[PDB]
Amino acid sequence: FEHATTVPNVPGIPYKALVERAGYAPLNLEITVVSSELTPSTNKEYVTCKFHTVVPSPQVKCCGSLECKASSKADYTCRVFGGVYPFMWGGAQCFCDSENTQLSEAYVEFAPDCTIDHAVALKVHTAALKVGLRIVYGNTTARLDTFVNGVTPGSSRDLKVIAGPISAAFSPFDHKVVIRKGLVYNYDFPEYGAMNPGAFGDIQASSLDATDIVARTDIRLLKPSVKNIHVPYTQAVSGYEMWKNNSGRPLQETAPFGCKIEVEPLRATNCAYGHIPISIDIPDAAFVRSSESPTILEVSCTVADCIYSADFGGSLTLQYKANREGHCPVHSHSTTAVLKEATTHVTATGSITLHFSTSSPQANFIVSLCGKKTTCNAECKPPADHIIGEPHKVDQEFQAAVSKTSWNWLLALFGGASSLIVVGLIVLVCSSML
Amino acid sequence: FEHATTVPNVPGIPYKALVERAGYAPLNLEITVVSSELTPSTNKEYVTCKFHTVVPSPQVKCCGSLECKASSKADYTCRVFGGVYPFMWGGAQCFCDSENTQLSEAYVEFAPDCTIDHAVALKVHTAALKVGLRIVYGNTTARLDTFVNGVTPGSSRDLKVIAGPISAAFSPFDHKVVIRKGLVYNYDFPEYGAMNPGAFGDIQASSLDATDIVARTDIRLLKPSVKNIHVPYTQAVSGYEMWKNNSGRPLQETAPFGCKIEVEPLRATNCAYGHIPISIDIPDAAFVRSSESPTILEVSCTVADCIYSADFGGSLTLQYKANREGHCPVHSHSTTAVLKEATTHVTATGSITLHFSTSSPQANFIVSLCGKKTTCNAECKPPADHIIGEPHKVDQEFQAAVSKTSWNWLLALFGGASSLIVVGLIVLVCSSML
Ligand SMILES: *[C@@H]1O[C@H](CO)[C@@H](O)[C@H](O)[C@H]1NC(C)=O
Ligand SMILES: *[C@@H]1O[C@H](CO)[C@@H](O)[C@H](O)[C@H]1NC(C)=O
Ligand SMILES: *[C@@H]1O[C@H](CO)[C@@H](O)[C@H](O)[C@H]1NC(C)=O
Ligand SMILES: *[C@@H]1O[C@H](CO)[C@@H](O)[C@H](O)[C@H]1NC(C)=O
Repeated sequence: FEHATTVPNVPGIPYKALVERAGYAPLNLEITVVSSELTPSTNKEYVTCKFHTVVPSPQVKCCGSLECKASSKADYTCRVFGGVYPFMWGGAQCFCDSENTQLSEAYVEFAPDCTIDHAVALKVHTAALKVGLRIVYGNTTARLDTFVNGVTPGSSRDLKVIAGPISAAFSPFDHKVVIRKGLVYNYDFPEYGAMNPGAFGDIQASSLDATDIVARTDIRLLKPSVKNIHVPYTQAVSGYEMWKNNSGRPLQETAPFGCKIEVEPLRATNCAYGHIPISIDIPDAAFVRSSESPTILEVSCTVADCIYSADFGGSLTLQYKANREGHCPVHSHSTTAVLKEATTHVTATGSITLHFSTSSPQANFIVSLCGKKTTCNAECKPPADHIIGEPHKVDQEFQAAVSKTSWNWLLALFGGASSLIVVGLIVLVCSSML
Repeated sequence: FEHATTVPNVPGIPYKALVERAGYAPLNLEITVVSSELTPSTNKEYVTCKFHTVVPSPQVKCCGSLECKASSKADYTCRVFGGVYPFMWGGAQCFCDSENTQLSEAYVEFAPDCTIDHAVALKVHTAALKVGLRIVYGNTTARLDTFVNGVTPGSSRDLKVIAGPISAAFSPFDHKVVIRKGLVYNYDFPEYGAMNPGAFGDIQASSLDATDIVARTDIRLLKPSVKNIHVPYTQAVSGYEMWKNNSGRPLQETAPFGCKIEVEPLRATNCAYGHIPISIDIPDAAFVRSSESPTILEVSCTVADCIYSADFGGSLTLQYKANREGHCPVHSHSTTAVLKEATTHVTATGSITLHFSTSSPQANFIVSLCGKKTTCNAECKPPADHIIGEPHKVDQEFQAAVSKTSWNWLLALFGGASSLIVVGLIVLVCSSML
């Protein structure tokens, strides 16, 4: 037998269902989303960190003018100064006091402590959720991990589970993200080659140890104003440091739908943003014949102090009478109230209490003790507590959320208005035929 | 100096331009696309090959029965055979001739030659184009590589050029591709875990050496008929070899805009499909003063035997009245005709010749001989050769594709009909005032 149903993406919060077969007994169906993960397909655009702005020794030639050729090093800024008189310790460094040439060289490199402190720029594509499911059908508890794609038959034991395509995906990661020390940022980093100075991506490379290092940080070499040797240079502030100053908050503190963000690999776990269409191929071994199932005669609901809340507020007792011994499932067919229990060992002519939760002010739903569908009615008071530490077990649907007294009052006013309108029109009609 | 232009994406057939400042004279601009490549972002979604379907030794236990536990091996299928009596060399194997048990196991595994004969199933996303550009200005020729995103400063030794966003990338690779032995295919392979027997992807892994191999080939174990110790099994045929049977043609042979597909990395080179906006910053070291540039006083043009074709057919001769020896550029200011040469040596009051190609029967265009403009008129013939081995240097527009003689006849008829209608209406006007 194949049962196709729809489960909310909330972690925990067990989902009830009834499996009714024409040739077998109804079966309790439990579906719990124990965990989920939204893993995007990512690629490494580049990696960046603080630079080193290492400066080589100046090249001095005296009565001779020399030029410097191009180099493949990042930020290869090279300047030529004439008329310099270099002077280290001991004495003047050379001769030709009026005619010299000092060559000053500058090029950036990754800082030595960039193996730890480095930001990797990733491009994020579409993400496919992988859901961890637990099914407690017919005293058989199967734990499985399956992909939400609609084509993958991934399940354990003889059970088979296909999770259909998700109702809607929101992609918490933007198309460009930045990962640093386990922190994820939705930052629009510049592309490879596109390199603003003094901001993020000022120095780039394909890998940390890659020799193809590129940068466009503004290095300006200046003429030495003191009669010594050195390379005076003005440089833009490190854009990695400026980004770390103004990084904002990581995605772990701003992800919608309560997504908990991890890296290696990048993923969003324990999200809740929609409904999974799931098809389950239940084995025939767990199914029990209707002849062996106790066919129950008559039941009735009597509710005791129901409170509509996120908690299991409300305990109703069922008055039943059954032909023989044996257990049978319980289920609430309405999508408004949920029942805590799933199987009771009913015996004969007694009463069993069950705790239930609901959201609507009025509790009209269907209890299916041994499959005996019975409509149950109750009046529930608003909860006294304001904030609760556990999530709601059912979503409002805005048709039963209107209370019975309010429903009756609205239909009373519209019925009275329509009645006076119709009697006005029929007075017009009978005056017209006169 | 920022010059904005829009060059064709076609490799070869170089693009001519004239850059003219207010006061630093005209200068040539020779923009050549020597190479291009589309390198899309891909991720390994699985790898597949033939399976070995290694069958382990049977486990025969007697005077009893045993069951086998499920394993994590790829496509594990195990069965229990009752009432066997094996005969390998030496006679019967054990006691309870009527009560025996044979345990048969079967699982698949990559073939020993899967290191080469393997198909990598990849998901492909949007691609970024990268151009090799040969830019000639003055006497300087520079070769330089630029990404096509409008943001990346592709630079020569001294040049700053930006390749703007492409008109419309066509993406020859679909969302799913398969790479085998250097041949790529646009194949809609099943996802991870979505195995089916007798089709591509029936065995899957993240790598050739990955232990987590999963497969769902239709394998079944059968009861042995002859009383020996073999394991009779029957399995569905390998969908890898079935896919190689009818893979169709690779993308190297079936690709729009006819461009060469390579692997490692997966790229599409020399794809002529559009127009690249180019904003180039010409250095001022080549912008000569207008006074030093030898200007001309009187310019006249003629043309002999214009043949419109992809080849540079047509010789156009200019009579000039220059005042100084030197050289200065030439350019055609029509999108319909393009000149062969860029700069011409000019002495004084002489005659020069140029070659050009056009796609219109009429050649009504503008030659800018060394600063100023001069119009030229012609009537070009269709070429004798039906097929030429080189692409066209210009496109076709509806205004130029109609010949001057045909333009005359068509407007002669249209204007005759229109003026005939207007003269009918004015005869109506003079009759109505009567
Ligand atoms: C299912 O579980 C209940 C509670 O443990 C047990 O008493 C009952 O016999 C079980 N039903 C079957 C059919 O095994
Ligand atoms: C950024 O740096 C400035 C100093 O320039 C400092 O005052 C400030 O706290 C830093 N952080 C933010 C978020 O502005
Ligand atoms: C370019 O070269 C020509 C001849 O090749 C020479 O006469 C001239 O000096 C050069 N002009 C410029 C502007 O570089
Ligand atoms: C497929 O393999 C069969 C052999 O069974 C062969 O006859 C046939 O030509 C192959 N190709 C196609 C397209 O069927």
